[PDB]
Amino acid sequence: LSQYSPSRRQEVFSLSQPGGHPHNWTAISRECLNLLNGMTQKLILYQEA
Amino acid sequence: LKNRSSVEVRMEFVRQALAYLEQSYKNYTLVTVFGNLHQAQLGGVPGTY
Amino acid sequence: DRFGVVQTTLPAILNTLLTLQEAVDKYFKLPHASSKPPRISGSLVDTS
Amino acid sequence: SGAPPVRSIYDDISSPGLGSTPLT
Amino acid sequence: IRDNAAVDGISLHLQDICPLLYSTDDAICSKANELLQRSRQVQNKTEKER
Amino acid sequence: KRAVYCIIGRCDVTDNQSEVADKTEDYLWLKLNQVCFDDDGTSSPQDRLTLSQFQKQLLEDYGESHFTVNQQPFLYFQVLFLTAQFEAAVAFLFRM
Amino acid sequence: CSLGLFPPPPPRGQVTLYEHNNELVTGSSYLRSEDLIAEFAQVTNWSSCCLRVFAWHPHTNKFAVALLDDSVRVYNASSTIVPSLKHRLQRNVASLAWKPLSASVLAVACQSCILIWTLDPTSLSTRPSSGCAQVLSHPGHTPVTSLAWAPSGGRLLSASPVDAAIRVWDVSTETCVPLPWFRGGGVTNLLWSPDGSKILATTPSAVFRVWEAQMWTCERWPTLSGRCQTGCWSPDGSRLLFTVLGEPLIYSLSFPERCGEGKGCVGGAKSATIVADLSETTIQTPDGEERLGGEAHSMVWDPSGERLAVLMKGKPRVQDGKPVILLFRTRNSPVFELLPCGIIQGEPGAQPQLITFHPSFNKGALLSVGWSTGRIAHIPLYF
Repeated sequence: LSQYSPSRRQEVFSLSQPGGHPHNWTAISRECLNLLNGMTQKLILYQEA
Repeated sequence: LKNRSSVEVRMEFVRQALAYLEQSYKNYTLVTVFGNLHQAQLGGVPGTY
Repeated sequence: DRFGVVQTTLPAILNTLLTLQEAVDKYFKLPHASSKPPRISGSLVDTS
Repeated sequence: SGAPPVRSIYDDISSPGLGSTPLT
Repeated sequence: IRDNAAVDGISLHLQDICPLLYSTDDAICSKANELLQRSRQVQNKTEKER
Repeated sequence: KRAVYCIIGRCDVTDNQSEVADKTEDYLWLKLNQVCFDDDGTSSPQDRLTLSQFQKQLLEDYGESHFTVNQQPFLYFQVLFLTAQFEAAVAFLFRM
Repeated sequence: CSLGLFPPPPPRGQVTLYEHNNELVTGSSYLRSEDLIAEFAQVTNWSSCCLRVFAWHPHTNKFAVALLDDSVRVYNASSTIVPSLKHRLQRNVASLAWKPLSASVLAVACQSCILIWTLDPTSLSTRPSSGCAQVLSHPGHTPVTSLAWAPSGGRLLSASPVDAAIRVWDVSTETCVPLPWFRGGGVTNLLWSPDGSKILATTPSAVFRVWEAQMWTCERWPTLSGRCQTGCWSPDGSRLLFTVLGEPLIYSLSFPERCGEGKGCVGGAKSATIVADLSETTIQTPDGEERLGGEAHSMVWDPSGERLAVLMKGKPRVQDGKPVILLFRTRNSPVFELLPCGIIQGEPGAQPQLITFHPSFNKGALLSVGWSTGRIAHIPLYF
């Protein structure tokens, strides 16, 4: 979706009414960052080991 | 006396005094906005603007 | 992004990508961490 | 006119009240 | 008052459109009420008493 | 629109911008951005605040009886220390 | 547009130096596998030219040059040191392609393999080791004629006129994915659109095939008289220009955007349009009649979409059959236009062997021309 559909990127950047918060982006980014930091720690613990 | 008379060190004292006074006003503007959030309408975007 | 929403997260994104690139380029200096495994082309089972 | 004011920025925060015993 | 614009600008516009009339004490009562209904949501004690 | 120009162009040291600057930190911040250290003789002296002029202006041309020292002592210490008058700021803070 | 709307070629002995104010300013100077490469190479005389391929790096002032000795050389504006790439499998080089989103990776098409060279961008040694050269090959995909990286840097394509399947390569997992179709010929050239959503594939036959980079679907174009010889995408990927061997015609084919869900179909308009004619005209010059017209052997568009360069080849009745560079000014919105700009000309006795634009030139455009003298020129177009 991030390469091949602009409308589905606009679904990710949208602010959720009523409270104006970017819940779609702040969910997707947060879990991608959880996985990337999980791999950073998985590499550190193997270099220590 | 030569360090306190330096142009460079007297620029540094004023560069730090301005940084202190600017972060002081940043603390005061943060407290003013976080007390009055219903007027302030801060939303969900971080940054001094 | 008509709302700047992604820009608010850009510093944290660049930090996690650069600290991950550090972890990968600390790791790839280890013995055997640079050698490619020998492959058979056209197997029905994959080795990706 | 050219002379300074004599006040801090925190004067808007230090308004009169109980100062003490912070509950809830 | 609900959607949280400041009433002061519309209270003044209601006076230019009047050559001289009553349209003043309702606007003062409206500002007195705006501040009172905002005081109910305000959590800084200093600000609420202000 | 005055104050932002008085800062960026170091001009009208004779104006305090007091329709924006109500307070001693904003007076310090305004005048500290207006400071020069540099003997550029293309500058007219009526725009020309040096740190040395501002140091004297607080310590001698306004003084402890302008800043109400017994009621706001830390504000006069803040005025002297943010103008790097550290020796006078210690001599003051050691009297109380 | 037509050749009867161009300004005259510059007087016999002048060279075109640059474009400025829309005018071209001049001055006094600045088969076997091998015959099958010569049939489908981008160079107008690949079998006798000193220079077999040129390629810019997609972001930096670095370029790669394949030579008649099957060296590839690399040049950089910030290095007097020029690396000399020569592997034991490096023979009859047909194409070069730099990887986008990388400082340091070059693909090379050879008679027996693809070579992926890794080049240390700070430490450009005069002759890098044969370990810095990853070898890719598949039985039957030989010779390789053309190479095309995806704009996103994660995929490489390769063409061979012998092989009825485009080979997609992941250079990092070292996988090979043939895209087999059901007859027609093998593959001659390959061109991605800049969005990375579409791919043109040409054949030895009077048929081309456009492909989709999402669902890997195929859309067929069979009402041609001759082979599709060359083509170029617009910077938005919404238009494809192409030319047909035996026809003096520049065609255009449009692709509207996917304002709709639920199907992989490549999505072109039901036909092409004709936008420029290259028929056998006269133009009057101070040096007499000059005669112009022929077949478009190469076409290259600028990154900005405002300049199209066309390498025409004359027929053996028109300027002895010499190749000529036409410059068009382009517009892509609201209408597609080809306006003339002029005729690009070199050293007296040189012939244009190759053309290409620079991908990151912050002053209008910059046209690289490879000449039969073995010289490279770089002609800026200021706009």
